[PDB]
Amino acid sequence: QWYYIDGTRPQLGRNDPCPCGSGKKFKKCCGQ
Amino acid sequence: AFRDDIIAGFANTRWLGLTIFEHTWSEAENTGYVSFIARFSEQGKNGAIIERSRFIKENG
Amino acid sequence: MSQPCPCGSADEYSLCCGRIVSGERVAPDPSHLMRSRYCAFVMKDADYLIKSWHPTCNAA
Repeated sequence: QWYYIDGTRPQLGRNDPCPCGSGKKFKKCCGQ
Repeated sequence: AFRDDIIAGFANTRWLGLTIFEHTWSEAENTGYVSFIARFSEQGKNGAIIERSRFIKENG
Repeated sequence: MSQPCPCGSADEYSLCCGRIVSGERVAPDPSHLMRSRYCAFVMKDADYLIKSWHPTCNAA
């Protein structure tokens, strides 16, 4: 059985392809 | 302990979607990770959580 | 008409995250657990969030 414990905010640059898949940059899609 | 913290957090956020973009786990570690974007709105403003949560295995 | 999982998985809720929240199916990996806790936030199910929090955090 799995349990949630903690988390971190992964490092992702502002110009990289947004993980949202929107094609746009990170500082454009969802990481303003 | 948290229980009322948890209920109280319900009134404040409206969730709008979950996108998982990375996932790893391993039996030998009893650990895994899930990276995700969780979109929401609070008091009428859109925002997005980007986070890599860590999970661990106990029993089974 | 029916009820695609707020998972975002395009499965019926009762066959995606709902089986896990109900206690009927153990979550097979961290990705499924993450999805099911996101559902519990959407569905404002504080008891499932408590139950899927690691015991040392004392979520109750």
